[PDB]
Amino acid sequence: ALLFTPLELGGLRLKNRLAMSPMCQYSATLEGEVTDWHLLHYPTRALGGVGLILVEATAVEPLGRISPYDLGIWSEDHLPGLKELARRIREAGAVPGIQLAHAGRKAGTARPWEGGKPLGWRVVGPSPIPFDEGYPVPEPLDEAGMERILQAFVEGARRALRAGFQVIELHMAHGYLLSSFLSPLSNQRTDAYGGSLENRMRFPLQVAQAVREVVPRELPLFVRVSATDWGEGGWSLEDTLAFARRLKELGVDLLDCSSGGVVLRVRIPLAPGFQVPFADAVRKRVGLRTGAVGLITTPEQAETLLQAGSADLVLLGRVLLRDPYFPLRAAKALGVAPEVPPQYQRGF
Amino acid sequence: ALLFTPLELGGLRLKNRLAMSPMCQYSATLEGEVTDWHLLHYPTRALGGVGLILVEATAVEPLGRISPYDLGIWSEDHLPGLKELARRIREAGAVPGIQLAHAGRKAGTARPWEGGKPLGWRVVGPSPIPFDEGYPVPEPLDEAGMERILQAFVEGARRALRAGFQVIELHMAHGYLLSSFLSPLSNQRTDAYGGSLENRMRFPLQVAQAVREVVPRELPLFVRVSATDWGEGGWSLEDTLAFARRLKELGVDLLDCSSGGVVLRVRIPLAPGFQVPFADAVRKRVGLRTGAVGLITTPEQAETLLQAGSADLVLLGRVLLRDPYFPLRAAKALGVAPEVPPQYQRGF
Ligand SMILES: Cc1cc2nc3c(=O)[nH]c(=O)nc-3n(C[C@H](O)[C@H](O)[C@H](O)COP(=O)(O)O)c2cc1C
Ligand SMILES: Cc1cc2nc3c(=O)[nH]c(=O)nc-3n(C[C@H](O)[C@H](O)[C@H](O)COP(=O)(O)O)c2cc1C
Ligand SMILES: O=Cc1ccc(O)cc1
Ligand SMILES: O=Cc1ccc(O)cc1
Repeated sequence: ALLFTPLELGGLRLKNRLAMSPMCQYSATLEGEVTDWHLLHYPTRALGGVGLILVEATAVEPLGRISPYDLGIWSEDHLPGLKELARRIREAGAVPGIQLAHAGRKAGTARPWEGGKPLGWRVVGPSPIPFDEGYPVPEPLDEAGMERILQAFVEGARRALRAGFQVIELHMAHGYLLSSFLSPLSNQRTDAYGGSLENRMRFPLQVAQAVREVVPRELPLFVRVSATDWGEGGWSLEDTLAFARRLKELGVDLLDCSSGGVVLRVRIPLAPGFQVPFADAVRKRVGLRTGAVGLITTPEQAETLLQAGSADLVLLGRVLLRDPYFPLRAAKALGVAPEVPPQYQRGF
Repeated sequence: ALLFTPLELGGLRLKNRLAMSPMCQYSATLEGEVTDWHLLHYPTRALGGVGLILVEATAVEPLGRISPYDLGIWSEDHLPGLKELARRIREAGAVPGIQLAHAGRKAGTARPWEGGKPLGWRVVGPSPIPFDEGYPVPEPLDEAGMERILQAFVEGARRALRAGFQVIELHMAHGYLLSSFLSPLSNQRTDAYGGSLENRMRFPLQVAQAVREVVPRELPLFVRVSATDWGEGGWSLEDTLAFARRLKELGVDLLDCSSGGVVLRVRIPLAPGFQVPFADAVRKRVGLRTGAVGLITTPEQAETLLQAGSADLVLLGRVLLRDPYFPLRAAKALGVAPEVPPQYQRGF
């Protein structure tokens, strides 16, 4: 089974092709600290059998947070907690990765279960266009503000490596900051950072290159993207192919192919594996390795898309929230001897 | 659905009828201390939705351990650990229970995944018959040793309450000490503690009375029994009914109905629900509350044995090792809304 054949990326080898997708837990302290919630939540899935865990979106500056309880990585005082987190993940069998994030014009909303309303922070973005009815109007970054954010990703990456994380993902998807620079739905700038495809890719590619610089080649660098925003006149799969080419030229290791999030009022044809065609096109047409994500819930489904050459890595989100030992069941269903803790062998 | 209706036990409410059955982890320190393993293993199932967790067999004296790495409760220094386990379990949503134990003539074996061989301890028993070939001949207890063992159970019961457990279960099943006193297969005593059914019940019922005395009446005392030994001439269902009657008279609140274990070479008719008939017989003929356990893996199975009045409580073992969030899924299966952690809401 390809699902449980090791994968080479950078200079490391994942034990299998299943990854835990980044998933915001809104359970950090107001200072962005790791809490007991993360220390239970993540190593459970590591024991569960994924080769890699990508820790949820972690804000590279305070105003880059989604909620006031996001993980943050903007301070060296985040190190002890992040270190302990990576350590407990590796102890339970998985490679610890982390997604570095900046929430752009969508910064500052309550936790989903606290209503999730905007908190009205002073949020930044490409253009002064609110995300939707009732969001604050983003402040448009100038070149100085972009350099400061770019430097926060760089130090965030340095900090993640020092914490012992081995895979870094840059969040350039879902209408957060770097996503919103790519899409012409959110980015209507008339300077050298909007209009043309190159102008819109500029800042995101600068971040990728600046982070590639401080992440040694043996350590894989992912970039997650919305391969389409699903809007008319929006960012399309073809734009994604152009972007992947540039990323591949910068030495980026894998493109984690998501979609949507840039604006709210589009129709998104949800179905199992609906974003798989995006991982498949990039992979086959650009030669950049891809991660597939979106309604992947079945071992046979994961296997099949790998057998098809659609992706190199299968990322799982919601199924690992409800079924955190999924990957041990998966192995068994694909005729593979699952990696069970000896304490649990009588159960499998 | 009855599976998800509260169960009232004296002063105590279990929010549902699912309980995690006791399952030795063999992952304590040599001194019987709770470790990081228990702190991860147990709260996981608690978040998984179960109303009661019974912590694995916890030896009341060192010689009463199965392995060198069982939990123990023979010392005041066991309390910080035990107290933190219960606390984490409670915090994740379950009532914390604990199984108090003495391995008796099956005491002192290596961890299963290290060959499970006898270790040469001075194990005790009602009579000098070794468990099986390879196994030591136990020392028959005298009146001094029975009284010491009794007081260990009482003080273990007191310590457990101090650590914040609310359900106490006395392990009198599976060929361990109290169970071996019941069965004439292993109890061939010729004093007031062997021979007749009255004599064999004698030490076990002393232990129960004595523990009953120190557990506040608002808190449930459980006893687990092998309802048969599957052995010719052995302890039968009939015997269990007699014993059950006596326990009910004592103020025992529930019989947790297991079977077998007394000797190695017996034919046990394994099947889904195979021990359900014993929980059913005791409940309906004795009027004593029961817990069903044994190859229960399905929500519809769990609901049904309850609808039939077969048991009051459903205990899950192995299915919770490989599927820790079974109870959340069992809810949706039975048309009830899962009690999901809000971090997990979008996954359900
Ligand atoms: C509660 C929740 C939190 C999420 N947090 C993030 C985030 O941290 N970063 C990100 O790129 N995607 C995030 N996502 C998207 C998932 O990582 C995943 O791409 C998406 O849910 C589709 O995959 P799935 O169907 O397996 O869940 C989140 C989704 C959910 C359900
Ligand atoms: C690894 C393991 C450890 C167990 N430890 C105990 C023990 O602590 N005390 C006990 O009474 N039963 C113990 N059991 C038996 C279970 O608690 C349960 O009664 C039995 O496995 C049948 O239930 P199940 O089919 O749901 O697993 C253990 C079983 C296993 C698999
Ligand atoms: O919690 C929802 C969420 C979705 C996508 C993200 O990138 C981050 C958060
Ligand atoms: O480890 C297996 C085990 C089974 C039943 C018990 O009662 C105790 C331990």
